[PDB]
Amino acid sequence: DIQMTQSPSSLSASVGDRVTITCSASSSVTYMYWYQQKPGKAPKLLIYDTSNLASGVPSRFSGSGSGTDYTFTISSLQPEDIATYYCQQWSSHIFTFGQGTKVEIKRTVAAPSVFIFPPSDKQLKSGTARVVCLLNNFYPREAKVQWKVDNALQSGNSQESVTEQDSKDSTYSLISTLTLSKADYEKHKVYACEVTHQGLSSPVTKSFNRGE
Amino acid sequence: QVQLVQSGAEVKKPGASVKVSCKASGYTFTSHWMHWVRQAPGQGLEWIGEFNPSNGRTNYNEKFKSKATMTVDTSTNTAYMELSSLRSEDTAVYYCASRDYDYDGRYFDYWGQGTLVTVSSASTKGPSVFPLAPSSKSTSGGTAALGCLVADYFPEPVTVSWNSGALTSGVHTFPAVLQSSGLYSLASVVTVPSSSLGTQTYICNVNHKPSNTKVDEKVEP
Repeated sequence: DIQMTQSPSSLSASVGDRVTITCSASSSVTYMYWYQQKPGKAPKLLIYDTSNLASGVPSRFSGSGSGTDYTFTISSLQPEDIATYYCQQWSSHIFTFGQGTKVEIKRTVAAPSVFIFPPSDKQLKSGTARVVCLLNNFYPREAKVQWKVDNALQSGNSQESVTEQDSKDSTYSLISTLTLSKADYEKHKVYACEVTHQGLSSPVTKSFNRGE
Repeated sequence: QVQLVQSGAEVKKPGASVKVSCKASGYTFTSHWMHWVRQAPGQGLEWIGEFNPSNGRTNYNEKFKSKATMTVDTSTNTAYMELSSLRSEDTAVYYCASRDYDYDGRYFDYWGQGTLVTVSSASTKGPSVFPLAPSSKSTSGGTAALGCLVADYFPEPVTVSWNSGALTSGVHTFPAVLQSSGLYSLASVVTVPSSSLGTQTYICNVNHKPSNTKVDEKVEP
């Protein structure tokens, strides 16, 4: 049985950089393959038999081998190349995969565009108010959202989720939801999300008054 | 065109079994080996085994020999993988893939969309869907944001499309968040021109296969 070590676990690079991933095997492998996987999608074959390009795969992708050491190279990293890459070997009737390498893209600073969504009548009829703050298309990934209700900082009543990096523009988006009972919602007037990010010189507040 | 279409996501109580299917089209089914691959959410990729539809030959990962049974039905061009004695750690996406060399020497490699199997004693629950309307509070420089919140479902996954897949530019469908309760919620949003909110129609199409829930919600200004 063949053990393999894939490195690095993750890397970040600029558009046009040469990216190199290595797969080191315990014993000589019969066949080496390289797969690319984007989040939510199936793996896609890029390289078979160490160095043969799968059909329709761009020429910037290549593979090589030197004993038990196998390399995969992207000669000029493109925004659409962000993915997790896996080596897969076959020997003696067994396929095994490497641990994967997540390849990320660096790009210029982009401040978020901020949007706020007051709870609908449909929501309030259900007994719960979910106030939604969206931060769209920003870079880098690090952002901070604070919720304020009548200028009082909230704690313990929000949730947030961040997207994977975008394959076209290399940005992220983030959604934050403040959840209150209908009764609690109706006790206050001003609902605000305050956003801090590297592209902003001071926090940006998006707000509304309940009932308008 | 080569297509491999897998059966829908499922939830299963511990100790149960599940049989996942993979329907092939666009090629001669018996001409290629069918593979099964596991990826638990968030152990990478593991190879389960392969089944040769031309002769019935199988090769398994020893790890899965007791767990998995691969079969085919050549009359319907369908491959199956049955998982028995399900436990929590069997929660994963399962892929089928047709992979091998042609006689000429080119490598044939195509994959199904994956099937998420969740092993849980918790009850399946369908989501509530709430439109997030475009308004003056969700505009930015001639663009409007709008969306749908898909609240309180179990287990994963929910999928969301817009206008039956005709609207994909500017869509962000976010990873689900785990609620205190153990349910999930997710949101999907899209940005569109603010100028044409009066003339275009935006419908979010929400699917949650474990509860066989399919909902289309018009999101109006």
